Amino acid sequence: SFVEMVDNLRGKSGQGYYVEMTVGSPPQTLNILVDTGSSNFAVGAAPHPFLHRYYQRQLSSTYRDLRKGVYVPYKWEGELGTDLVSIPHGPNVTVRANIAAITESDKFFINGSNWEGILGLAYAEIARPDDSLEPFFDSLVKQTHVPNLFSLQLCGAGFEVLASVGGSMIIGGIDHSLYTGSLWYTPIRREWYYEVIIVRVEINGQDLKMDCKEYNYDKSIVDSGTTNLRLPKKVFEAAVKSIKAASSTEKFPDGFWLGEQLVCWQAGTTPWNIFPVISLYLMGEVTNQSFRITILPQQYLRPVDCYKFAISQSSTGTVMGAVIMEGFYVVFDRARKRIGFAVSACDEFRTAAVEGPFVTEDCGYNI
Ligand SMILES: COc1ccc([C@]2(c3cccc(-c4cccnc4)c3)N=C(N)N(C)C2=O)cc1C
Repeated sequence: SFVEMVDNLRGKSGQGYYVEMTVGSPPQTLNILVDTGSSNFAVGAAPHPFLHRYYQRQLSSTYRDLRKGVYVPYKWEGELGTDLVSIPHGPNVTVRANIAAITESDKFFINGSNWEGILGLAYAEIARPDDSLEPFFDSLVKQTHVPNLFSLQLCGAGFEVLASVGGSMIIGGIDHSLYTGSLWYTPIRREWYYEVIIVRVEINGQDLKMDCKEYNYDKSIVDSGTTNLRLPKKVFEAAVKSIKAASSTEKFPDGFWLGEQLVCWQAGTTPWNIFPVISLYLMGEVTNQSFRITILPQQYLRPVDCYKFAISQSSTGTVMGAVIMEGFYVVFDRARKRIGFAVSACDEFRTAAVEGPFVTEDCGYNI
């Protein structure tokens, strides 16, 4: 049942959400980043200064060598093999999955994140070294009776060390206790990343009035493995302009808007009401319909009372990252090629919202 998967996610603000997994026999316990923005099960498999433990293939009786390497510059590299994998607070199953045993890496692992690997939940098209390497979830679905869908409730922190965050990854279904109101769905435009289409953007109800192709230039994706809302240059600039104006009563250093520095108010004085809400309208399942997800400053200002601006520029399209997902229960409905959003169960004047339908075309940035 899904209840045993509730709160199966932990993390530190800004360092991703991880789920406990085991690999090999006997089970080796590891914390693994839940990442909808990639498609490899890649796990630290050799000593590293940021790793307090790692996957030891030699300790595993069930390890099988694929005698093939993988090199991922962007870096990390490893050796492909398969082994038995389980998620202790997930489905009660064990699957033989591809594992990229990371033997060397540079600026991949995060100091103090408390995770030792990544669970790439996106599609084979973007698996490394190529689409022949079946992703974990594909293996899980093919080998078990787990429904071809998962959902994420990322809860963030809320009110010396980075704030601890929590959440739930529900594998194989939708846990109604994790959300309120209606689930609205936007199509997965193509199965590689979880690519979606944004058709309109508003800041405090004010339309940015851009050609919608701009919102999806050159793609828009939903990525738990990204902290911020990342926006294409033109959209980021229009958004920041609008947010600045909305919060004009209080002026901040441009270093804050650039996501560099933190703004501080002493405990409990943060003027949330000065910052605007942001509404992303996503293409509906029905051609000329859309719906909006509305996020509060409590989502896009992330605690480090000090905060960093969690909206940042992208040259690879829109990325609806953790701070966006944190307002919502997000359903990755792979079976029906669609992604659902609803208000998550996790101030007194505003609330994150999911609302539709709203009236409209050709917003996709073809490829
Ligand atoms: C197959 O190779 C992969 C796999 C995953 C990733 C990353 C990744 C890698 C390491 C750490 C994080 C990370 C850091 C902080 C917060 N939250 C995720 C993300 N996951 C995504 N979504 N992103 C955009 C990435 O950079 C990168 C590469 C190159």
